[PDB]
Amino acid sequence: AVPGKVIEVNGPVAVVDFGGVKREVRLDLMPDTKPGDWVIVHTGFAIEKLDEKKAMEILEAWAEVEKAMEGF
Amino acid sequence: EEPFEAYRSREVAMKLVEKIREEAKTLDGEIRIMHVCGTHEDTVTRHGIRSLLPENVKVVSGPGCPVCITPVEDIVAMQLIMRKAREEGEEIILTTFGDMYKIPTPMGSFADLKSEGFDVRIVYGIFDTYRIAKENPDKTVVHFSPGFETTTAPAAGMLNVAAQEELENFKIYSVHRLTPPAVEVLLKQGTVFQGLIAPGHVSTIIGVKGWEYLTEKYGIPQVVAGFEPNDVLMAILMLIRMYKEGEARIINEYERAVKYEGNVVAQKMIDKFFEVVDAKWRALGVFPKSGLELRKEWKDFEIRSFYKVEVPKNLPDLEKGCRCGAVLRGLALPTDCPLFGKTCTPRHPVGPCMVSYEGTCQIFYKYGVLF
Ligand code: SF4
Repeated sequence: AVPGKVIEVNGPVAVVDFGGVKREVRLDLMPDTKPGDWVIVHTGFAIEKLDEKKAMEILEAWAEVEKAMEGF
Repeated sequence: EEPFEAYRSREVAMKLVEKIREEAKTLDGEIRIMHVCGTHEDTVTRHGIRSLLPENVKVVSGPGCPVCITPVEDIVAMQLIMRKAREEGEEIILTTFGDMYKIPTPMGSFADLKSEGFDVRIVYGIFDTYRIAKENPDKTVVHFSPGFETTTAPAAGMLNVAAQEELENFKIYSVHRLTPPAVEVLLKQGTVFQGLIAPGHVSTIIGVKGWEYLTEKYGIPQVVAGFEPNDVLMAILMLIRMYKEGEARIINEYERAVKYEGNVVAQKMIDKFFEVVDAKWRALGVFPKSGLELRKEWKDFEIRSFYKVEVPKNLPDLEKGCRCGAVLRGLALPTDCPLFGKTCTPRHPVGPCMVSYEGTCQIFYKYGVLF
């Protein structure tokens, strides 16, 4: 199970790049998918997005609260 | 470069393994952790995680293999429908996943159906079946559809598109299954585990919300986990701490891919076309409210709505000697099977657990586990 980068979006179909291999993926379960998005694909369908930016933000937010509650 | 490198760093895996060991030292007894996902078992066996773990920490493999548990009755039934269709002049194109294609039954497999002259095509997803239906209006195209929530969602989506366009030569033989109800049953029938590694991809669909009742009702700690070895190692570490601190909650270690609410679009699509029913689980028995069938309003999308066949009674779920039932229940590993690696191999398999891509037996064989 490898993630892919959306390089093309045309209606309910996207072109996803998995390590240099590009395949067409159905977007019915992730309608707001757009070029640049990183998605998890299962049996030809994108089932969820991967946002490292978001994840890093939540982490930093959490650290900031703990750092502040502890004394730094 | 794929985002989230930290989750696949070997150096991180080493620290996690070391951390797990420390926590285990101060563990009073033995902790038994179960997962119900073939992809998790693949990660675990491929990276030798069971070896890296303390003696008092065991990883049990549940029934996380949708093809393995597809009942024999349904496979044979699909075969009889293919024969009856031809006899009645209607020609059918049958699609199936690669492993289901070779799944054995006491009366033959879909591969045998092929060799007898039927159009049986191997596909990677329901969208393939769809195109095939498009390209062959003169033929009834049916996909033998097995799968847990992650595979049922794309089926639901495709059915939605077909119903809009009113495609009429696009059917499916529904043998979809639900995962949580199976965990509940295993819990009640004797499989002992103190913590659960909830399936990451299934959780993408049903969310953390879909697993919460198991914790509220049985007080068992859970961790929704991804599929990188660090995801699993992290989940194991977290389950140990919760077990030691006497906590009973669900932690979403796979936060980056799983929303608490899950995928609502997918959920509604599934609820629109499918309804929950009691269902059989090959080699395990009948699990209440664990299967999916098309609602009456959509009977026309189920191939069985068009052909009544009678499957011979008393077909055994497994060949004599196969312990796939014990393996699926987490009560035994493939190495605890006398046939494993001798009589039974991917090449000449005895049970479904060895044929399936997600099968624990195939996974053990593939990675040279001789144990
Ligand atoms: S090795 Fe074969 S025969 Fe033993 S349980 Fe696994 S599939 Fe069944």
